[PDB]
Parts: sequence; structure tokens; C-alpha cells
Amino acid sequence: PTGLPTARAAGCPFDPPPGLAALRDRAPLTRMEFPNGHVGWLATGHAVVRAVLADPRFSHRNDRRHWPLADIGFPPLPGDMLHIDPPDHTRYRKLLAGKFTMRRMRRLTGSAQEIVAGKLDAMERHGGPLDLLEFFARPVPTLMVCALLGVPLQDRATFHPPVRYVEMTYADMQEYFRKLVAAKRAAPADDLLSDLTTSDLTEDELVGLCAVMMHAGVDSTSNMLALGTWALLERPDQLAALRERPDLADRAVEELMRYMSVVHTGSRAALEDVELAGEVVRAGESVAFSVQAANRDPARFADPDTLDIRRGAVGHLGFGYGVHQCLGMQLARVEMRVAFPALFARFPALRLAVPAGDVPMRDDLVIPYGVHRLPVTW
Ligand code: HEM
Repeated sequence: PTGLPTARAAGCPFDPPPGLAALRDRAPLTRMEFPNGHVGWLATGHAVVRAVLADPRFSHRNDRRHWPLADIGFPPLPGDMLHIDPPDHTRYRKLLAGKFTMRRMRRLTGSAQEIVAGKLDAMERHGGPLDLLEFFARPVPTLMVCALLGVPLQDRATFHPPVRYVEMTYADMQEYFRKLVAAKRAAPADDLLSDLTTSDLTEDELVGLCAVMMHAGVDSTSNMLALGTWALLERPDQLAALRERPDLADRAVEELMRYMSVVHTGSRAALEDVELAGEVVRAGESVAFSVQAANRDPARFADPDTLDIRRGAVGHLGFGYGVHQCLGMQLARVEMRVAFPALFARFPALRLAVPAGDVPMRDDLVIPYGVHRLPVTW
């Protein structure tokens, strides 16, 4: 019956569409008509979203689910583990999870510090005003994925717009990574891609995984760096707390993840009848889920609509949950824990360079949410 509430409020860039809260607080699982007319369900409560995301009976194949944000489904491509179901998905997870632990990703902390440092240096040389996305929020996570995969230093510039060029397609990236995989097979190094050349993945699977990673590790991270910097610079009291207690970086990253919920909406399809929140979701029905509503659920978080880095903690669903929990979440944490405090240590008076209403927001249906540019000065 209901449609998905998607309209953001004009003075409130960080908060969810107003209609979600009253829906969630009344019926955290409810019937929903999708943009294409499919009648499925909408999960907005934190517990019900977790139950959807943890249950392997829920498919993420694009030829099984209906998309909740557009009125529009093909089988998954090699390497696109987010849209592959068990048991193939389980093969990717068993191979990759142990390579993506915090203990392994913390070994890239120095790389993250130096990537961050280099982009801060180029910002100061240019001077304000400038676009934080072009100078910092997009190149930092791009160079981080390049470091993770061991992309040659002299090739990395092909993967992001020049800081002041052809934007690579998926096919362009597959061609590049086919060559790089062959090179690492012949001459291994201490990096993830070299390590994976000894696995059972086919060339097509490994090349697809790399091309996916260059988007999966970049788009959301970039928009988190932009939105999180904007939110922090409006809260000088929280910046003071982070300056005085730099150990608060870890909590601040979790609280920003919860508050921003940039991967705001998704869906899954039932592979068989599933009891969910007192209802039977029948085989073939899609359940849309709202990460952003779940991350503001008062059933789960005190004062959910207040941003307070001092109480930041794991438990939010900003990296997903369960079957397809974000593989890169520990790397994302390492890079954001470096980046947010470093930006304000170098530019303590960082602030917007335009009226807040002039910041160009992404359209309400785009995922991830974020901004197209973030003009800043200092
Ligand atoms: C702050 C930055 C990031 C956010 C907000 C984010 C968010 C997410 C979310 C919400 C999902 C699950 C989507 C769903 O359930 O439909 C996911 C999956 C995934 N992410 Fe991330 N991610 C980020 C960074 C990264 C990075 C840095 C990498 C790689 C280096 C990465 C790789 C992946 C992969 C491979 C999956 C699929 C995992 C699976 O299917 O088992 N992510 N991410």
C-alpha cells in the first residue's frame, strides 16, 4: 500500500526523509508498492532490517529482487559478490574475510596517513576555496584501494579525476586488471591482489572483483568523508572533544556512519517463504530495507537524531549486516579514522566556502547519498 518516503527536508541535509520515522515507529515491517508496481514489503526498524540482512533465505540477485528506488534484472557478473547468493557467495566470503580483518587492514594505516598527508599538502598549496571532493574525499579512498590491491604507483592516476582524463568504464577496468593480474602472477608482491593470484578464483572472477572494488571502496567512502567533514565543522564543540581526546576518532567514525547512512536503502527477495516480524513474506516477494531509518530507530539508539561522537559505537547498519556485511568495512574505518582528525588538525578553521543551501546534494534516489561538490575554505 504505502510507497517508500524519499523526500529529504530542505534545511536538514543529514537527516532521513521525514515520513520514515512515523512509519517505522508504527509498523517496522509494512506492505509497500515498489516503483515498478511490485507489491512487496518495507523494513524500517533496526531489528527487522537486521533479520533481513542476516538471513540467507533472502537473495540479493538482481534477477530476483525488485529495486526500491527506480521504476525498472540480470544475473550477477563474475566477481560481484554483493549480488551473488550462497553457495557461490560463501566461497568468496571464506576466501576473502580473513584477508580483510582489522589486524590486516591496520597494516595499511601508514599508507592511509601518507595518502591523506599528500592530499592535505596539495590543498594548502592551492589555497581556499576549493572542492573537498576533487581534492580529498574522492582521491583518498581511490588511492587506498590502489594500495590495497598493489596497483603500480604510476598507474593510479587513471582511476580518479585530476586534482586541478577519461573516466574508466567497468570494461576499461577489467582490461587493466587482466594485465595487472598477469604481472602479479609473474612477480608477486606483499599485497591483496598478488595473494589472490594463488586462489581458486578464475581470471574473470578476480578481474571482476578488482573492478568492483574500485567503485565499492570509493563511492560510499568519498561521500562519508564529504558529509562527515561538513557535519563536524558545524559542531565545533565536537571538534574540540576530538582535538582534546584524539582517541575519540574511532567512536566519531562509527557515529558518523550511523548518522549519515549513505547506503540508505536496498532490497532482497525471499527465496522461500520466510516468517519476518510476525508476517509471512512469500517466496518471490521483495523486502525493501531502510538502513537510514534503522540507524535512527529509538528502539535501538538513545536520542537517535542527535549526532554525538562521544557515544559513537558499533551496532549501526551503515556497513550492512549479516550475509553481505561490507567486506571493506575495516579498511574504511582505518582510512576514516586517519582522515577526519587530520583534516581538522591541518585546517582547524575549515568551513564551507558557500551558503549551505548552495551545496549541490545528490538527488533523493541516488545511492549512496552525498554531495556532488563541497566547496570549503580555511
Ligand atoms: C564508508 C565506506 C563504506 C560504506 C558506507 C560501505 C557500505 C557497504 C554496505 C551497506 C554494504 C552492504 C549492502 C547491502 O547489504 O545491500 C557493503 C558491501 C560491500 N562493500 Fe562496502 N562500504 C564502504 C567501504 C568499502 C570499502 C573500502 C570496500 C573495499 C575495499 C568495500 C567493499 C564491499 C564489498 C566487497 C561488499 C559486498 C560484501 C558481500 O557481498 O559479502 N566497501 N558496503
